[PDB]
Amino acid sequence: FVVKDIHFEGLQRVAVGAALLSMPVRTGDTVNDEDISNTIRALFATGNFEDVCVLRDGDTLLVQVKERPTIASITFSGNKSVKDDMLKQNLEASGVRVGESLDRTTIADIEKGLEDFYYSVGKYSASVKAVVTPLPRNRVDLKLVFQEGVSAEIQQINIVGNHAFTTDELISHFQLRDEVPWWNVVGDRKYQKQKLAGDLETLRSYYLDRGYARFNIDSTQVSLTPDKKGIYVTVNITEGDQYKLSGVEVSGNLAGHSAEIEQLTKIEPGELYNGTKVTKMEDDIKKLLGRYGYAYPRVQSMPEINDADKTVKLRVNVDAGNRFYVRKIRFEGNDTSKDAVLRREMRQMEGAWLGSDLVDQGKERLNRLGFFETVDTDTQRVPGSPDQVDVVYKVKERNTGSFNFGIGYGTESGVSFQAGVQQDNWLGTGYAVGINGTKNDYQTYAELSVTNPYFTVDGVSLGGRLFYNDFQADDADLSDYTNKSYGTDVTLGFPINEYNSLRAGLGYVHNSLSNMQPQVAMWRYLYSMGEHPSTSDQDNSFKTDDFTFNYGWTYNKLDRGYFPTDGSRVNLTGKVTIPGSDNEYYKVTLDTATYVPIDDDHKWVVLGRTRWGYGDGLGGKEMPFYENFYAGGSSTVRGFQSNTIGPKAVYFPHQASNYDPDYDYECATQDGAKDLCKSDDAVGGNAMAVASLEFITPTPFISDKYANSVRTSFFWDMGTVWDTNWDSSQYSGYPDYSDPSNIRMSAGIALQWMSPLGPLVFSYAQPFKKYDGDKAEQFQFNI
Amino acid sequence: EVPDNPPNEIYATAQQKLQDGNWRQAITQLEALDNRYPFGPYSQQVQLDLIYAYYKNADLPLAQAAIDRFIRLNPTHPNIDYVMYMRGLTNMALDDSALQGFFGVDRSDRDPQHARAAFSDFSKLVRGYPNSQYTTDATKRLVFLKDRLAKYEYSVAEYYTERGAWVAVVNRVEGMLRDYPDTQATRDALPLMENAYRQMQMNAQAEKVAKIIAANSS
Amino acid sequence: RVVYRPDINQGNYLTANDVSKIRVGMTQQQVAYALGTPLMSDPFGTNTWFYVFRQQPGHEGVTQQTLTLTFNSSGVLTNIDNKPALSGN
Amino acid sequence: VDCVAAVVNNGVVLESDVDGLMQSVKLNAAQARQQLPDDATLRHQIMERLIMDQIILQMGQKMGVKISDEQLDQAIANIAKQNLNYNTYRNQIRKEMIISEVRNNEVRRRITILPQEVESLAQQVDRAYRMLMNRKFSEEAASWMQEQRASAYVKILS
Amino acid sequence: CSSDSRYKRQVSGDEAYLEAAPLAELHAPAGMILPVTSGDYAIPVTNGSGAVGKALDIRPP
Amino acid sequence: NSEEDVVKMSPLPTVENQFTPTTAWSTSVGSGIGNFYSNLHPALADNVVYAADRAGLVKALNADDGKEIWSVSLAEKDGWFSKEPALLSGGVTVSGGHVYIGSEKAQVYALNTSDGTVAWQTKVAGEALSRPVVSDGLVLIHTSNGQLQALNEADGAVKWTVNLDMPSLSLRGESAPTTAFGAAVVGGDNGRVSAVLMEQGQMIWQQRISQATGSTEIDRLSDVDTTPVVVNGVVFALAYNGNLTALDLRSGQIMWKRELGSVNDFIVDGNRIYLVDQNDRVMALTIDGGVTLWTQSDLLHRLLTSPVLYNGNLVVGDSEGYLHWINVEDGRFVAQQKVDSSGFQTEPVAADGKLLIQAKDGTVYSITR
Repeated sequence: FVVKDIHFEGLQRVAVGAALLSMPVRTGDTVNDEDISNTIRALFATGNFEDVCVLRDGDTLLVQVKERPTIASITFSGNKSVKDDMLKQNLEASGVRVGESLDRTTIADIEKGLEDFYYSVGKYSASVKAVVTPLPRNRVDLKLVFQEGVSAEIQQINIVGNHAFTTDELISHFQLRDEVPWWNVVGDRKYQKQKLAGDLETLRSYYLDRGYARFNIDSTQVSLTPDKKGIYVTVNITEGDQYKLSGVEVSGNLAGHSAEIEQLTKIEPGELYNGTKVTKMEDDIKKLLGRYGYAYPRVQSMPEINDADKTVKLRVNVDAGNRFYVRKIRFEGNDTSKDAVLRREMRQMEGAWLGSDLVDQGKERLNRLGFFETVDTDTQRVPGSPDQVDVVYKVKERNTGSFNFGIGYGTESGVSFQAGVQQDNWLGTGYAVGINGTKNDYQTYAELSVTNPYFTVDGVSLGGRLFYNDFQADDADLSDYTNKSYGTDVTLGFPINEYNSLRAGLGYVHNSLSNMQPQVAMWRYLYSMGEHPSTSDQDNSFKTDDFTFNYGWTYNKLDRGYFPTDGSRVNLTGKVTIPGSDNEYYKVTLDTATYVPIDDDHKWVVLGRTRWGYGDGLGGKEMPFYENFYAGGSSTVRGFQSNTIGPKAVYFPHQASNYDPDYDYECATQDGAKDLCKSDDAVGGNAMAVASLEFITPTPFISDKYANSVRTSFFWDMGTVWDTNWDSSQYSGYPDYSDPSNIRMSAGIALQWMSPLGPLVFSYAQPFKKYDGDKAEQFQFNI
Repeated sequence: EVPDNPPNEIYATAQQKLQDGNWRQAITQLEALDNRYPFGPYSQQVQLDLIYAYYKNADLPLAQAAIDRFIRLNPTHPNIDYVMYMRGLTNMALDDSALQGFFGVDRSDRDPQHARAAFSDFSKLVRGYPNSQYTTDATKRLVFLKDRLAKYEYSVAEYYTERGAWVAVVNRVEGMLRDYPDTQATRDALPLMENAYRQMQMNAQAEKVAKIIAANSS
Repeated sequence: RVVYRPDINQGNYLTANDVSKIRVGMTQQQVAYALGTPLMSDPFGTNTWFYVFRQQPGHEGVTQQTLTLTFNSSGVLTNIDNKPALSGN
Repeated sequence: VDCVAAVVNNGVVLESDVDGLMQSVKLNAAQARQQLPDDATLRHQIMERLIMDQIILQMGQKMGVKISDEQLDQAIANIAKQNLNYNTYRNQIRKEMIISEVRNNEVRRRITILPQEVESLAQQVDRAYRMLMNRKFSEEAASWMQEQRASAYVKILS
Repeated sequence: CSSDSRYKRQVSGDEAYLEAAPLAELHAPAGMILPVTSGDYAIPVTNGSGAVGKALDIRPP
Repeated sequence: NSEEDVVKMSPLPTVENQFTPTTAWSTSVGSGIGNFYSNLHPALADNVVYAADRAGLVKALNADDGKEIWSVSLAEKDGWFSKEPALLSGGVTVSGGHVYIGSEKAQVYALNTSDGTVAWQTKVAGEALSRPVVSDGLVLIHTSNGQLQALNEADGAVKWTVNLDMPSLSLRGESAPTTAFGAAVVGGDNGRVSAVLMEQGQMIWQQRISQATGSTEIDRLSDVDTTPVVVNGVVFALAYNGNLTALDLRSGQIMWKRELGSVNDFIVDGNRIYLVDQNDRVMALTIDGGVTLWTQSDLLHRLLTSPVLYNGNLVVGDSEGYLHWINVEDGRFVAQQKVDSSGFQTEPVAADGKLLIQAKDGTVYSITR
């Protein structure tokens, strides 16, 4: 009949007129009394409703609506192998997430999906149950209950159908494990469905590259024990027969470079048909075509076989394409470091033909810089002209500023501290700046350095360094070992090729030291300088000004800039005094770090570190003692202490030397002073040699999301320091420090983590081969 | 984490905290009210309050997500222009985020993706609702954004001139003329293109650029 | 000198065999098929196509090959200029 | 007045259809000495029928299998020589034909006749082949219906 | 030390964009066409009659 | 490690020993079945026992003494190693003057009983995991690929290779066929019982019984891996996931089905079918209509073996080693007997007024009153 109005009881998801957008009644016509059914069908088919009830008890249309509830919270429990992070993404992908409506179809879909995943991994006695608890004001809560029963243990892998290879040899290389060694915990026996396909492909390639061509896998089964405990994987093969490569021929729209393709395609006659060799040939053809510009070549290799004479004649069809050009190079993610410090690392120049190798090499150079965590390349073709393409680099800038605060000693010295900051990427400008200063009742020290890697746009890098160390024994400047030292350094370096650098520079430093303790090495140095001071009284003064010309070489082919995973680095630094300086000496230092990977994933890495060092004087003038090397602590032989490896000073009889307070300053003073006495104070020699071997392994309590920020290493470490000059007479009753065979050694574990304060290393070190005056330490924390 | 209370008082305490400004505490109350009362009488007000609180809390990703959520369910509303304005403000404020203001470093050649993402927003705003009360600020920020993008392209062109890749210089400056013609950066950049032609022995192509620079010297 | 200078390439490269294919008469599309989209083109007035093939070996003579094509305002070639450059500097 | 009888998959089942079918199919055979059960159980009988008719109907749209109007015209011409509102009758027939057709589409595809039991039936009793096809159709259709009833959402609203 | 100016109804960014130079379009030199008539980044001519900078009281109204 | 959360309920029955059973003898054929699922079991022939293991060892034994007669090792002499395991997995079947043994490396051996020599050793496509069935001068093997192959009894001579289907999650242990009136009835890993004319190798009828209308078809395997048994013109069958069926032998018409199904081995007395569910519920049914006469569900997840009707008692093993004796009517734990801690998962067999069982390690036992 006639309807006056339309009234509803659904108020949340239904709009004002969006409801009426579907009904045909229009409140302005007589009702057929049957089309109401069609109206309800359409309304519920809109998908925004759950129950619809039309009433015309009076003279109007009342549509009782039961809107679908809006999910308000997500609870799930009993799951072990499916973590929340992936489950949330899986639920969100299928269009269910908190805040939107619920559809009963998606519930069944999610149950099926999760049960499918468990059947894939192996929890065959598993079933997720999703139940919705109603909540007032028409809401629901979704609950998931997981019966993760148990993974079935794969029992045996059978390769019946082989007649040239033993089963064990074949099943050794499979990613799945037949039997785990008894006395090992190397692996497991879970059946991952993807690993099955991986191993089937592995077997196919294995027979395919030892010669057998007419080889194929008939059928693979996955039996199951009638208890859902064991899985018996079976593979059937057609062994086939061996073959030889009769001759490989190339054809197609090959570009003008046919000579190099022919040279690549040459193979010594008589070889066995190898599939991986064919893939290698195709890949290198693609690379050689890419280097000239054809970045998208179609290469198809067909092994036409003659099964009557053990012969295959591979046909290689090549279609190069067009010489692509890069239209523009864009950078994304460099939110701090300005655009220049990316565009200057490139080797694929803008507005040129696409050199498919130059892009990858530029990506390598960007990665090596040391201040990008993840750098990824993406060559995407522009949707217009046939041959244009944009190379887009996506970077994620990482922290690159190292901080260092702390205290000189626990006793209340007073406003005495140590500070530090080193920025590799100061405000992203590219400059490397570093400043630190420690003031203490023992010493006062302050240094600064600024380096610009690209003073001009070729690589010519310019740097300067200043320092001030007039510590004068801040405890007291009277009758104390006083040393005011300072100088300046300026260097610049240029590259020779893509993996080298040479630096040269100048500097001058002067040292004024007064009231020195008497001991053998220092007095030898003073005798060399042309000084003949006394021993018991300590009032001598020495001022020396040195003008040093210094040089260095740097080879850096390293896959990453922050605990890398592959490559090599060598760093040589030397200095020579120029004529006219007070001291005539020369010093040479060499550093080397080599990272070799053993696994495709680049997670287990062998690290070989080594350092060598030799310094001496020229023209009968000894090398100054204050330039002596050291060892120990971190960054060297780790496990003893910083600067405690090598010679120990032998004090002359010290007595009545200016002021000697009682119960302090007891270096060698004694009323019954006998003779020279051995001590434990380290002075450093002029021959340095340290080596270290590290096994780098993943940390066993971390996910991949944080895997690149923590590194764990097991190190065996060795090192030794000794003096090139010696006295048989003055060291008759004391160990001969000139002998370089007294090698200190240690081993231990190291933890490395990159914190917002900078990189941190925690190490636990056990020494093995020690000597006197080591005071070895087991824990070492450093920044 | 909130006591169960009738709607009026929980909204009142949320607004009181917002008057105070403790956004870390106001967002909790707003989220609780919205989650408990999804499609109530005044869910729109809760959504807009979430936008304001998220923005002033420097919580840019969630503010962006809430803007992009609300832009759909209410395509027409007397405050949709406000939502677009805050979308643009979110993008642009997200761009200029670092310490470099303290030290005074001209952020011009950093990533421009945020700048363009904001320009699209403010263009939509000034094109759709030209009589609103936010339009003049949008216009000024549009001028600033165009100047900034032109400066970025100019920086790339200048580096390529220094490096020696001339064709890059020519293409970049031609693009700057094509897209950002009325700014001051492209006026600064014309001499680079003139030199790029001259160094390639293209007198018949550098003469015209010399004429243009001469004409617009003023 | 001594400072390492990476190899620099600055435009589309055209081989003499492909150059011989182009003569007066063909439309734009056939030229694009022959040589590819020109990397540099004129924005001012007459639509002229520049093909500049320029190379810097690095501490060696910069080499340049210029091909200037003038297309009349209908879509067909009018004249060409195949300059080996190497003039003056 | 109007209410929803049941929900299926994405479609719906109306009170109107079950209410009409409850009596509209039982009155004709009452004169043929038919003793139907009580209303309640027969209602669930019709419920089980209708819930499946729907599933088949949405299945036909899932696949995208249609029937031309000409087949309807020829079939109603057949009905003219064989034996609501006119358009309602035609809308009923349009879906009824596809609901019936999906059964014969699936069964013939999943049936398997080996030419061996035909000889056994011929020796026991061209009629044998027809008997075999009828039996195999019946069994496979029952199995298919049973498995389809399992993989579709359903609820009871009474 | 202290927060922004009342940190309410005040934009989080600075007011440094108001110093932006006004836009002056290039004019066409003698007998030669410019490519400038190819833009996409157009600024529709909008009047004043509104607040600016720190005076734009942002509030969910 | 932390994920081992299995759901199961394995209780031990009430101690009720109404009579004492005792062990006649043992042999210790050696490490045999072990952890691997298989179908090895001895068989009787003229007061002799023939036993085997997975190492290739084959032994002959006498009754009441266990005194060894002959024994050979079938190590892979033909190969590179001459010591590779032969992987005997087929059940031991004695017939006439031969003992047929299957292998998982696609080999079938026919040993020559007392002498111990090999009559012939042939290769059949795919793994052979079934009981070799002897019939009418032929051997039937159900390889684990769906290929039912028939061999000449005298020597090899593959006659026909009937093809079946193989869904890719079938549970292990393919069924061995039953021969009657020139027809071999064989189950397949796809849920369908098929009859093959056993004179050329031509199919007669292939009928489906496994109605696994499960929500998750991926795990509703629904294969048949029990030997169908024939009484008069009606043959019975059991899918893994349900639908016990009694169906006509002449055609593919189902006489009647029962929803319990879900079995891997069963026995028929000619009037009362006894069987074991997946859940180790031992029950009996009437052949006439399938009325569940009686049930016993005290056990659950004990992983039983096939029942054996010996002296009116249904004897059955379990995983922990106990042998359980069930009354012929209504069920009752008439006697328990612990005879080995090694374990049971093969099939006990009894005939000729005896009883024989094989554990996973201790191998042959004879269980007697």
